[PDB]
Amino acid sequence: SRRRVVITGMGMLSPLGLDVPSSWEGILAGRSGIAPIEHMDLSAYSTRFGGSVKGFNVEEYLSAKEARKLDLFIQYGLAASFQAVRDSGLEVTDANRERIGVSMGSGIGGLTNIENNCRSLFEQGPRRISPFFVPGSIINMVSGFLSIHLGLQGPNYALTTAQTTGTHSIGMAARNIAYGEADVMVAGGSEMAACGLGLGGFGAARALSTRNDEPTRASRPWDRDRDGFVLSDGSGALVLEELEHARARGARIYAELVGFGMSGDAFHMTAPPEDGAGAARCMKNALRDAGLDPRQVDYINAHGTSTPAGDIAEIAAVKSVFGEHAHALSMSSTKSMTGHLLGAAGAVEAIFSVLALRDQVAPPTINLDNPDEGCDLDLVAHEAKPRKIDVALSNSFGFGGTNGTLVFRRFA
Amino acid sequence: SRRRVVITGMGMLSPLGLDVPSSWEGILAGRSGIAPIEHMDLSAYSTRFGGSVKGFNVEEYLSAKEARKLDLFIQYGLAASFQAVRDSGLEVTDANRERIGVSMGSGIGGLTNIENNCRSLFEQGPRRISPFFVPGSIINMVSGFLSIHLGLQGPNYALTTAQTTGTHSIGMAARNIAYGEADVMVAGGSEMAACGLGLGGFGAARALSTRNDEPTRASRPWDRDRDGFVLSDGSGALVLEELEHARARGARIYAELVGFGMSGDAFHMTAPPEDGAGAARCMKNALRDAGLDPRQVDYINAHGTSTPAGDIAEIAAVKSVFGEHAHALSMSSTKSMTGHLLGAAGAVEAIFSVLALRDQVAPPTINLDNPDEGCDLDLVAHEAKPRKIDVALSNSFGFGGTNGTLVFRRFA
Ligand SMILES: COCC(=O)Nc1ccccc1
Ligand SMILES: COCC(=O)Nc1ccccc1
Repeated sequence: SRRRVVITGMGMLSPLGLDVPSSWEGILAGRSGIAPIEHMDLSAYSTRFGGSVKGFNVEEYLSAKEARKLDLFIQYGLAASFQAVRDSGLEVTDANRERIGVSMGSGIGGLTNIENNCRSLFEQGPRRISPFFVPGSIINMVSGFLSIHLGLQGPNYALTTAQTTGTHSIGMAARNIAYGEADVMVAGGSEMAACGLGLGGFGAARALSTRNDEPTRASRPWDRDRDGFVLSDGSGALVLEELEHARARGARIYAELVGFGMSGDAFHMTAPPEDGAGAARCMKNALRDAGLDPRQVDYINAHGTSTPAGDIAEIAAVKSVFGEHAHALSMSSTKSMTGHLLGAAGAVEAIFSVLALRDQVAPPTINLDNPDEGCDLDLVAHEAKPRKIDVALSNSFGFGGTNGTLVFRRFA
Repeated sequence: SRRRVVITGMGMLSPLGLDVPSSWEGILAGRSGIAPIEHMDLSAYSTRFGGSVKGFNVEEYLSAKEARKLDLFIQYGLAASFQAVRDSGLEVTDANRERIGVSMGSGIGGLTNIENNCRSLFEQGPRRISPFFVPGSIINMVSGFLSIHLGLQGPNYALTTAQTTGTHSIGMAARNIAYGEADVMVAGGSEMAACGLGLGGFGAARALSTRNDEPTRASRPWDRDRDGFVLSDGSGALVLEELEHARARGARIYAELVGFGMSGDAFHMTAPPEDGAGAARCMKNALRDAGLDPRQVDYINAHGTSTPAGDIAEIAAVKSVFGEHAHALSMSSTKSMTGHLLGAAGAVEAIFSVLALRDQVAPPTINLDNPDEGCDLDLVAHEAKPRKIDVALSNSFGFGGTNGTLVFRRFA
């Protein structure tokens, strides 16, 4: 047997805003957070735009001294974690601190501060490198720093499963609570890969939209004119909590995390299989974990990256899993608005899945002007769609063919 | 309900050998794998030596054409995983590939790859960045490439918890099996942070021994003259397996994995607390998990990194957990010989811990000439000690106050 897991706190930085309510307001209004990148010369790059976090003030969270030590991806993670802990109302004590852990991940982590330290290293050699360089750059430091600032003494770790990180972090945090290893986890991921190596690195694989003339139109999942994903920055954090623990302290509960699914495609390094066999197993695995028949799913937050091979794989996967129900469920890609936050994607997208339940509204897929061949599902093109949502899936399909699925349900 | 987990295979690259038996011969013979570094110019660096993998032949495992595209940390992880899977004698099939997962972790991952592409970006421009840069450098592609080559469709992920990564990777892989998400997991870690950024970053923090004139005497855990850790390279992989599934196929079983603990110090970003309180909480968690009397523990493979603060803290954690029994058990740091494989440290040390069980011998702590104030336990100074070992415990501690404990016992 098993303990039930509920969402009691949520926090976020996105290209749409500096917290959940402002980001969600963007999602439902079909607003784009995509813009040419400022403060960085991208002249020599085939992509010149993305989702940046706009107007971020780290000193709302940290002294300027402790922020100088930390890559932007750590800052962003800590912001979402702090938002989420505050949102939860949870009081940490000597009595419960050993039962409260953190699992915040990143796809690449401290790329920006690595890039800035290479400069120092080749020009001037090793003596300029900062003392805080290693601890200020490694992925596990969001979990490290948050545990120290808050006195969290419970399972302390970080996933890095590329674009699946946020989904795997939340999912395996849930498992820690379900199986009695913790009563509370702060879980999700953060990403800031908007640096020469990120844009350059993805640019070299021609994985990125090159639609420099219309950055708001670049992210157009399931549309025949899409030409790869948009690179976006930010963070999601949820406070996961055991149900009796949450009820006892009178917490506001958003939704129940009822299921977690993992799988491997075991196919290709970057490209899913045409038929989404992997994503289909992962989804089947998640619904079984939740004890739910596929018919009961109402909303799917797709991966929906706006890559040609990835979007079509997800359609195949859903038709396969849901058969006669695949047209009844609504499925949108919020990346149409936010772009791809990589290891943070599944975190912000689990929050969007939780709010979709709170507000009975399916977020739009904007720019879905001309569906491709076989993209005839309910993809919620252009505008939000109010509707019944008892169960919501969030999907993440990553490099290595690492799949993750979270199943949320209305709580009462 | 919770299923039992055994070790059916192991693999390794270490500074002492290109497999497990060749590494173990060096461990038992009290042999150092620390030497001046050859592959680069370290004259501008405060540390010019480490534990390199010597004579690694990647064409023993992969085509040169694929090897070229992958960072040494991925090559090291795949070689270790390949040895482990071959040693398990497991046959991957359509009947079982869905139940066979992989969790192989790293601290920093493709830092060499990141440094070279950094060199390409600044000296030439973004257009010179490898198309293979991202899939070839990110931490989760040991799990991804392994799954692609062997057809492993099970849970597919990677931890990055700095110097704890290997212990964490293995423990959580055993949770996957314990709770029935998988029947087999390939778990452990790989590290190749021996480049300008790694040696420089850790130098910047003054974390590294500077004993360039006697590199084999540098790593001296608990010795009064220790001046920091020795940076080393390699990989550890184990096949983790549900017990009945092991019995069902007549698998050779090296030992059983009975216990796993985690905790946060919640103390400092890089310094362990002087009393070892977080380490203590972790080992108690692990022992309760294993259903053990602390006095059953015969051998501890210590973190034993050869830093002033970390070493003293381990004694304090062990004396606090084990009381008067702390004097009867043998504790040793094989890092005295291998150096600190960082993210791979827990994986190779989990293997040493298992081989301590098979051969009934505690590996020595070499260079322990003058034990420090309070380091008055059986630290197996100088020479291997053949002795009764029914239970072995492996510790790892990391930046972020992140702790991991693995408990192995003999299986009949
Ligand atoms: C070395 O590659 C650069 C990069 O941005 N990598 C990544 C970032 C997030 C998710 C997956 C991969
Ligand atoms: C920028 O960091 C360089 C590095 O090697 N970091 C690390 C490697 C292994 C474990 C923990 C940290």
